[PDB]
Amino acid sequence: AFLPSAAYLTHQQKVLQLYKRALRHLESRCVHRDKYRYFACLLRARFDEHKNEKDMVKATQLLREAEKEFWHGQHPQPYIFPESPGGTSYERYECYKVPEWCLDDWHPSEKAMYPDYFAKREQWKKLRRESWEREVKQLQEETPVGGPRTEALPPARKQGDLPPLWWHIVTRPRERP
Amino acid sequence: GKRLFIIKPSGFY
Amino acid sequence: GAHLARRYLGDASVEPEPLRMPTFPPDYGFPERKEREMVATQQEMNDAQLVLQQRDYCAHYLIRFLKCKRDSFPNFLACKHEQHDWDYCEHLDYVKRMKEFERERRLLQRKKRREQREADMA
Amino acid sequence: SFPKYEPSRLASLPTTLDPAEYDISSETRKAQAERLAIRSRLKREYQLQYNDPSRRGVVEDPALIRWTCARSANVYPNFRPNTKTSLLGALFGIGPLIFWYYVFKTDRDRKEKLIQEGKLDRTFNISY
Amino acid sequence: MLKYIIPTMMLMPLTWLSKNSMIWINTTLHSLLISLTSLLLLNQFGDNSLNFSLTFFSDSLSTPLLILTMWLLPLMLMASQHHLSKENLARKKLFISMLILLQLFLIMTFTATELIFFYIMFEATLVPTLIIITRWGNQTERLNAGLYFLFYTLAGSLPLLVALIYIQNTMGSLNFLILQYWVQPMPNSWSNTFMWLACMMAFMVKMPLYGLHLWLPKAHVEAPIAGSMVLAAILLKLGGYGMMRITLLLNPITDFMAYPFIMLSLWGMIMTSSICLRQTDLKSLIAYSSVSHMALVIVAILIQTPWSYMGATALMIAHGLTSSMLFCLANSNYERVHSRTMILARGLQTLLPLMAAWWLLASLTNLALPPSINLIGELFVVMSTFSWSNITIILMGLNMVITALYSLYMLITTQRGKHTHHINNILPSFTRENALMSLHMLPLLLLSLNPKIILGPLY
Amino acid sequence: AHIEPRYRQFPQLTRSQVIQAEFFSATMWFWILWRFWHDSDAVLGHFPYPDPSQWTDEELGIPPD
Amino acid sequence: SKMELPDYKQWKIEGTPLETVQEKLAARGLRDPWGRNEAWRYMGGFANNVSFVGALLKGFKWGFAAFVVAVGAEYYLES
Amino acid sequence: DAPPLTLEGIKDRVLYVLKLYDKIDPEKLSVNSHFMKDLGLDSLDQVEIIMAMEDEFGFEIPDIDAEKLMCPQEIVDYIADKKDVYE
Amino acid sequence: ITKDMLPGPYPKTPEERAAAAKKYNMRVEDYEPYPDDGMGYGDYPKLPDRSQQERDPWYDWDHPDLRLNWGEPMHWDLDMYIRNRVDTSPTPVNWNLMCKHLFGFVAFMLFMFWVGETYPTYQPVGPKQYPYNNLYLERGGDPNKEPEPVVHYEI
Amino acid sequence: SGYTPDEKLRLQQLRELRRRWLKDQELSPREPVLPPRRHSIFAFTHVLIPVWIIHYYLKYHVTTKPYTIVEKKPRIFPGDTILETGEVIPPMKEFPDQH
Ligand SMILES: CCCCCCCCCCCCCCCCCC(=O)OC[C@H](COP(=O)([O-])OC[C@H](O)COP(=O)([O-])OC[C@H](COC(=O)CCCCCCCCCCCCCCCCC)OC(=O)CCCCCCCCCCCCCCCCC)OC(=O)CCCCCCCCCCCCCCCCC
Ligand SMILES: CCCCCCCCCCCCCCCCCC(=O)OC[C@H](COP(=O)([O-])OCC[N+](C)(C)C)OC(=O)CCCCCCCCCCCCCCCCC
Ligand SMILES: CCCCCCCCCCCCCCCCCC(=O)OC[C@H](COP(=O)(O)OCCN)OC(=O)CCCCCCCCCCCCCCCCC
Ligand SMILES: *C(=O)CCCCCCCCCCCCC
Repeated sequence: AFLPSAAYLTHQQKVLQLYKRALRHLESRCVHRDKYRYFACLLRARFDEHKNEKDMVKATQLLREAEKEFWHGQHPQPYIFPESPGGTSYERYECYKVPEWCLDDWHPSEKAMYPDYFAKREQWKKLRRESWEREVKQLQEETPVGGPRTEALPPARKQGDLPPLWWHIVTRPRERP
Repeated sequence: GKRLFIIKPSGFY
Repeated sequence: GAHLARRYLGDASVEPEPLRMPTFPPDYGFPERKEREMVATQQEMNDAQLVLQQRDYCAHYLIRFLKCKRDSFPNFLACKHEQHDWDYCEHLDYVKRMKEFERERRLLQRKKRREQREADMA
Repeated sequence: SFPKYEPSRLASLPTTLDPAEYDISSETRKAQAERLAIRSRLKREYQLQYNDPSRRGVVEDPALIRWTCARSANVYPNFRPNTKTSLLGALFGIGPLIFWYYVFKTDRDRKEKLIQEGKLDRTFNISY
Repeated sequence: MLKYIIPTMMLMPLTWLSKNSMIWINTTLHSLLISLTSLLLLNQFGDNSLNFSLTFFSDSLSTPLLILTMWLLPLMLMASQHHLSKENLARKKLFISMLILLQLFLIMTFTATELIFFYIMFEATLVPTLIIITRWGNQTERLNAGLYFLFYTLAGSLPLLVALIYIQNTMGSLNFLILQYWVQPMPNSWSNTFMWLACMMAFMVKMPLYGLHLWLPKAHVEAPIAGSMVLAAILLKLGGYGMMRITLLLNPITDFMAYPFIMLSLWGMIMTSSICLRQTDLKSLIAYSSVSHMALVIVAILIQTPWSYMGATALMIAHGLTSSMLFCLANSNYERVHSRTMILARGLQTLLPLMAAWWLLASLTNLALPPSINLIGELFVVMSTFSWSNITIILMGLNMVITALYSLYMLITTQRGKHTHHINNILPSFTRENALMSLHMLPLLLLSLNPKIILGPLY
Repeated sequence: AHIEPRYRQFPQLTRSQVIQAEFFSATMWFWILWRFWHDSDAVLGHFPYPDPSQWTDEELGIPPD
Repeated sequence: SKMELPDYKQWKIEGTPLETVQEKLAARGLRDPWGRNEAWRYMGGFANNVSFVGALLKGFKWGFAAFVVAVGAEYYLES
Repeated sequence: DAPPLTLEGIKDRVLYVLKLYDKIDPEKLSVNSHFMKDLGLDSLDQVEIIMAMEDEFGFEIPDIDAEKLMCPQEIVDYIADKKDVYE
Repeated sequence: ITKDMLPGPYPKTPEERAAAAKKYNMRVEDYEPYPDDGMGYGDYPKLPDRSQQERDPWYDWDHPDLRLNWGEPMHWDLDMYIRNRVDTSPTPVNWNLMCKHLFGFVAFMLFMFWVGETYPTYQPVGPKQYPYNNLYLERGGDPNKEPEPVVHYEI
Repeated sequence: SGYTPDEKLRLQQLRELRRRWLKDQELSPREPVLPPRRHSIFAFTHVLIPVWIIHYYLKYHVTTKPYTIVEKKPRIFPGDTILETGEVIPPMKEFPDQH
């Protein structure tokens, strides 16, 4: 439906995502660990019954009525992990995730308070600006004509090169800044 | 031990 | 709360309406009925700054309790007896209100039996 | 069996209950792959500018500029006065004006009549 | 008044004889000295106005508008010196000359004893404003903006001219002091109906009236920052000042001529405030909020009670300071991201916290947080309109809901949430920028300590 | 010494938090029992509620006719 | 620094309600593979927690003892 | 509060949860044991392993990431990347 | 930015529809403009009218708080469908059934408050008795006038 | 099936660079290099000087004006003695005792 690498979900991926959603909603309905553990084994037994189904039309039909089964039997307030989307602590620390480029705008009196940090920051900046042209020419010699098909990026292929488009993955803020 | 640098904008100005 | 069921589910002609009662004269059934005696002077409970809800026929025990409560500070547990005297006289006032309600209910029963006897006789 | 989900304007149909989610036909695979190709091209075009060390500024999005231009400046060149726009422009443009005119006029005529007949209690009203 | 007119004119040789590096410093310094001097106009009396000469007077209506006008010029110079840094030196001096000339026309617009001299200064303000918008505005649309601003005004104001000259032929004078004692009642007729429209529609355009407001979200948006500051803070208030002077002559016909316009204002502040909920351009949102705030001043002047005039002049001063500060805040983000799209640069409190505090205070004054003079003017107008008709509280109170909703949405979109990743040119706030915000916000908050000087002639 | 975290087992308890928790639980039950011993009428009733059917017609003034 | 985890072999589901769960699953031909992962919740210091009336009556014993001591104290102090 | 995670601690806890799983014998398990090719597990078993990892460390692994964690070392590297360990 | 990347008039010929689909960075088979009824939309695409809350939150969005990529055509009401605002997400209970249950609960409670107002509870007591002509001077009665005597008796 | 070998290699290289970046966020033992820089003073500065200022303001500026501090008149009971007059308030009438 919407994925960065794949254009779709396969049938096997849909079955596994239904199985995980159904177990999480069953754990929300079935709060206690032994009671959840019993009904989770029963749900695994319901998933193992039609596991060796070769007819893909029959399997798609079973998946579709199993989604109707889930939509009838879901919890109205399922458990959400706190940093997970919809959680009570989700995107809580984004106000503290200052991007690294703001350190370029510091005054020299407050850069002098951290001499070794900024001396070590400048060699990261030097590494990034000497890696940039090599990784651009890596991307354009490896992307096919008409543009990239998927959003997957290649690794570094030579000894000495960095992976293309690495800086905002590496220098991203911490989850607890 | 293991004090971490806190990235913050410039508070000088 | 049986009177609610007797007024709402039964007949309302024999049950006293609370918003307009007594509907009978106070001397109707009483030879030489005496008035309620007010102990606290109107100026006394004016100077004691009582709430107008509290200036009823038993405000004198309230004035005694408030004078105790002022004079026994900081011992705020030291006027249980004056408070109980005021609470007991309020209890007696509420019992008098219950007696007025039961009096009006029995007189409406008397009027019901009177009109039924008049209908059956003549 | 189970109560069928009835989608509304403000409560859409789930992805897992949509019948077109289970289309395995080759034309839907081509459409999904072509959408992935457009999104990957826009993604690469964005993050080649986003990861540039020499760049210091705003990576301009022509989609955002295009949206803000459509919301403001393209509206009157694409307006045609017809039955729909005239009947909506007069219902929502002068309709409430007539409504609040008659409400406030009726209220002030009634209040002025009560004051000149000595009926409106205006006893301590000296601030106005 | 000539102790203010002559230093304002002496700012012209001061800007044209200054050294090239000194033209902002010198004009800022001496315009601040003129603004300090402007407090001598607070010699106001409980009965008489301060009547200087045959040509000039100043009561408690014109005095806060004069102090705000003379205060806004140094703040406009501070706001404009950064984006005109690369400008040619003579064009920079011509820009400062247009601001000085606009101050000169405004200070004798508000003090003009006679109404046709009020008309000439009132219309003379158009020419520097038109030049500032069309010459130093940033975009193409400034040219079209300069046409709308020019031609909604004159089409309203040329019937005023005729009307004023008619009063000159009927009363024998257009001295406002003479017209205070020689005013005759204006009865119900068609001649007096179009007399009323000719006296009122130029100021209805200047306020702006809803439905006549369309020049403003082009003129205030396409202007440079000093243009937007003087347009929102001062030039809208020429309409309110002119109404408060001209409705002396329009009684008792106003008591039913006001009914359509009041409707246009009472529903119009519901409309334009709602428009602010869906504005994508931040500067357009601030402009539509100005239309919504001036709708209350229109209602308050048309119902013509003491409480409504006091609320309307307090709301005019308060809106001047608040809207000028909001345009300066939006400009401080525009001078970093070079786009007025409000959804573009987000999460700015993580990057610019003190400027986010200025955004917070300007939003709180925009939504009329008590005890700000914004709330004093707002509340007094609401009291008087409730006395006018008790149902108006609905359209009043609902407005105060929506006014809160667009004020904080503006604050939530630009300051809160996650910062935009690809925007990396968010410089720390300059001392000039925080200074500009404080010179708006600190006098605005200090006026809550003593609001009687901004309550007008019938305090 | 501060509390060291544990894995899959019951945490370390300080003696002080246990004696404070037991002291305030005991203080709650002491206060409930003490006030119930001394007041006993804020819960159970202060004054006897009279029965209106037991009232004679002589004290209510009901002439039998 | 280094945290020493307890031994994994001690987490056995015998004596826990996971044993009852495994019995009721084996009655219908099933088996629970994640029981020993959940077994720590029902063992050790987390086994045998109080009931709800045992939770409300926390401190009732010492509170009643102090009550009896204070009632005897005032009963001797009045005389 | 909130004790910091180490790579050795994450590895110990991942292997601990996998040793408490009855479909994996704890003597054949290593950090590089592929769940399907070495341990002979199902994809449903892999979903349950990732759910036990989520319950262990208290955060959610999304399904686009969970389907690719096919050995304990990939799980340890994922938890290391999402919690920024060895700062 | 330039003129042929700005929005324009409604596309009529299929090659105009194709080039405006190319302009908004989307497929021709997915590009549907708003219907040409003169409301002022032009060639701007009618996107499926979903909130940004319905977007996949685990995807690497270019704008993660907005759940929106760079160059993706924004919905006409994107400022309306932000996550601070109107949510269109699927609900566990159907919309019409939610409206029926909420309206039925509120209407039943208002009806029963009206019923209990018509049939109130009270206690079997008479009215509260106050001395001094029902506290005539205390309630603000003027002392130059004299009320009727309100006399209460023992019972 | 898990990762492709390109995904494994890219995640390994990004992992190494990310852990180098996170290691480079630790401070030196000299950092932050800072520039070179009465027991009951709270009850004196926050209590007693404000009580002095506020008592001066209330005594000589607020209560010198009419109706600025208006106090409810004190509650008078039967049996009280007035300080300003000496007039003893007479007690209440004897109670018709109830219990
Ligand atoms: C004539 C003499 C007068 C003397 C007294 C002064 C009277 C008021 C004048 C104006 C004062 C405003 C100055 C501060 C705010 C602006 C700057 C700022 O944000 O600085 C932060 C900074 C400290 O913060 P930081 O940690 O360094 O960095 C900030 C962070 O980035 C992040 O910042 P942040 O968000 O964490 O913190 C901002 C915070 C944010 O907090 C809020 O926004 C919440 C405020 C609203 C709710 C609470 C208040 C509700 C109303 C009650 C108060 C009024 C009535 C009280 C009376 C009793 C009831 C009637 O604001 C405050 O804490 C400011 C406190 C005062 C707020 C006033 C009301 C503003 C609300 C909007 C209008 C409301 C109506 C108008 C009220 C006018 C009253 C006079 O402050 C300063 O450095 C202050 C500098 C010096 C200020 C001088 C003030 C006077 C200037 C006048 C000069 C001429 C006369 C000489 C007098 C001089 C006296 C010393
Ligand atoms: C911004 C856009 C809208 C602007 C609106 C501006 C005001 C609208 C009304 C203007 C009317 C014309 C000027 C009236 C001056 C009144 C002076 C006076 O003494 O009047 C009484 C006089 C009365 O004549 P008299 O005073 O000589 O007579 C002696 C007195 N009696 C009557 C007793 C014998 O009125 C007139 O002579 C005519 C008044 C109406 C004029 C109609 C023609 C103009 C129509 C409106 C045009 C408005 C602008 C159009 C352009 C729009 C934009 C492109
Ligand atoms: C004594 C009498 C008692 C009477 C009681 C009954 C009267 C009132 C009846 C109900 C009216 C108010 C309720 C409706 C508006 C509520 C708006 C609101 O809270 O929206 C919240 C919404 C998102 O919130 P949510 O989805 O819960 O968040 C989860 C995390 N995403 O957030 C958004 O969508 C943001 C939207 C911002 C813009 C909102 C526009 C609507 C404004 C409505 C104003 C109504 C004014 C009424 C005036 C009445 C005058 C008397
Ligand atoms: C007659 O019934 C008088 C009592 C007040 C009206 C009925 C109140 C019913 C609810 C209170 C009693 C609940 C007992 C569990």
